[PDB]
Amino acid sequence: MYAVIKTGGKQHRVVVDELLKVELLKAEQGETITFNDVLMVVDGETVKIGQPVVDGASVEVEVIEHGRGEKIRIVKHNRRKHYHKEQGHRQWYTLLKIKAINA
Amino acid sequence: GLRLNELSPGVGAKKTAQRRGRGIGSGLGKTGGRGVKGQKSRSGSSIR
Amino acid sequence: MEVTAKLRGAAISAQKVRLVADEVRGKSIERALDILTYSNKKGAVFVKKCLNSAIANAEHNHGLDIDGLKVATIYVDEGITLKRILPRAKGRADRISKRTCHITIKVGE
Amino acid sequence: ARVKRGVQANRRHKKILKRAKGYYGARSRVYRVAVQAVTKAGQYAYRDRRNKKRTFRRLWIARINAGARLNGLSYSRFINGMKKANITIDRRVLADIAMHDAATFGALVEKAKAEL
Amino acid sequence: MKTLSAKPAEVTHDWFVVDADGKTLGRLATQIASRLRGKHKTNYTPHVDTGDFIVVINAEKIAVTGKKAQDKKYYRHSGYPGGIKETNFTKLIAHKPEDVLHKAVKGMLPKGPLGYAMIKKLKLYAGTDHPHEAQQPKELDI
RNA sequence: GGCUCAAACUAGGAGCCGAAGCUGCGGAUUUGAAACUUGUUUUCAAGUGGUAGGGGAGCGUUGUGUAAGCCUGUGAAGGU
RNA sequence: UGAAAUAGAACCUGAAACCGUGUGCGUACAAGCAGUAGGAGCCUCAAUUUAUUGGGGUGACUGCGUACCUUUUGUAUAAU
Ligand SMILES: [Mg+2]
Repeated sequence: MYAVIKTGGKQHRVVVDELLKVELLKAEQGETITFNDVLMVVDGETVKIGQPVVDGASVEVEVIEHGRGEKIRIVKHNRRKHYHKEQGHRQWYTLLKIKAINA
Repeated sequence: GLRLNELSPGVGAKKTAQRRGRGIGSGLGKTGGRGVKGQKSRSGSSIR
Repeated sequence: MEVTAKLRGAAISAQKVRLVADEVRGKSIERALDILTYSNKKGAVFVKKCLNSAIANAEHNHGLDIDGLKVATIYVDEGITLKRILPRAKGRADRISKRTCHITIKVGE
Repeated sequence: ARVKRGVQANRRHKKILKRAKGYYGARSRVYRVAVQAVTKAGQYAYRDRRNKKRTFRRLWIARINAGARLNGLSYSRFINGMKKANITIDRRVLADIAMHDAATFGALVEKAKAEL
Repeated sequence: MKTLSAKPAEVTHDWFVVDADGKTLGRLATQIASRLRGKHKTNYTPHVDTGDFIVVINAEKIAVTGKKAQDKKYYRHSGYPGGIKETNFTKLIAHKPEDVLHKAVKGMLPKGPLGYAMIKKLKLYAGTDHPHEAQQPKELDI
């Protein structure tokens, strides 16, 4: 049992009880989200490929928390041009636990 | 009538001065706004 | 335990004493003493003196059996340099480093 | 009000030398060399954040091409067949399926080949 | 979900035989180079050698089109002044016939340590026989 | 490398690859506009490569006051 | 002896350059600003009902990649 779902402009192949980091979601911690635009469900030797979505199939996830990622130093340097600039970055993510995949 | 600890000059009252030649980020490093090597970039230069 | 001797301030370069130290590192006290007494290098007299002092320390201050001892660790460190002037041709001077070295020896089972 | 620069200069140089840990020779030891190596490392990392998105699509496309040719199709016909079948599976997921689930990728190739 | 690499210990290299008799040199060499690199595998990762072992027989009977048998020249430099040597396709195939296909494939492989590793798997033999019957290579038309 | 009914050329067609371009998702910021309205809130639109150079906002350091305070041998400064 | 002796007289603290010793990993078929983005293996701490994750060290192998300042129309420049 696995499914292909969409979150955050990205696609994820997921299985049940997997912990997945995705782009930050406007969803309270501990709440359950249902994805009803799953792209494929493979629950064994049976393959349901959506064109573009598998109608009826749904993946329920729960929000564990919203965190910030690892700091990245962004360094820009123009040599001989008296130019330098540094910047910090931490990307927000939300962590989802895949609770159920219904084909 | 407040404390000596909590008087403020008010917004716009104070401006920080420019310090030339204190790095790239300040916007006044190296030449200090004088541009490149002519008579005006030199030390005792004036506008006669 | 490990018993130490220090020979701070030997009038010789540590680069020279290091060749001697590399050959006695890890050996038994007897083999190391043989190597040191029959070496032709000046650094061996210093390493032998420091090793003998460490053996005597282990036998007198700690009551160890020197029959089971070994050079557990040895290293040479740079000491203080004496700075001298060397005249050269055409009135030019050079500096001379008269290097000294510190020898640390620890013997143990 | 005389200001001594020692303490701040020390901590400033320690930040750079800390970022230069693991570099060879003077690049992890001496500040004049470490500070250039840190700046160049940041420059490379900035460029390679962009280039890694290209490299991984390169890899996915290679794996998809291999998977499709195992099933009797080329990459450029398989992707066209997916776009004609209205299948929105990304190259990252398609490459994952091709690598780790051969029968499902066979099914996807069958759908694309029926669309052509 | 992450994109995984092939984990060298988990890769197996299969053995195949290619009969070079009457095939075009470059067109056969492209297929051999792809097989040696492992491009036909869905676990292909550029830093891992996932290729196969290609055994090639009848390497002297490889064919070139046009007047390339007499006009394709192989140069080398010895490292000594004026030390540029030239041989022919026909003379090279008379002298060391496995060199022709080895050169074609070596140019088509990556030029580094992994390329050197992956050309080790190319086994060339002039004539109909090869000594690798213990590896049981399967016939591969390519 | 190598290529000859091409892996060349000519004329057409269909696919695909391909950039920091465009789109998607998340975040920041400048200006302007609307409203609990000196960040109080949300939005929206257009922007955000940059030398000389102009403009704006800050960080740290020494010292004075706040401070006969507060911290500190149950461990200050400094070092790592 | 002393609170303290890597406070022992070159004596408070005791940075860096520089030079040793020890441990772990890598390295003797491979070409270049020495990193970076990936990435196998090994080593080590922790969890975990037990070789899977997480942290740390190393980095086989792949892609990309000609220091910095100054001065210039323009510099990897074999210009300073
Ligand atoms: Mg002291």
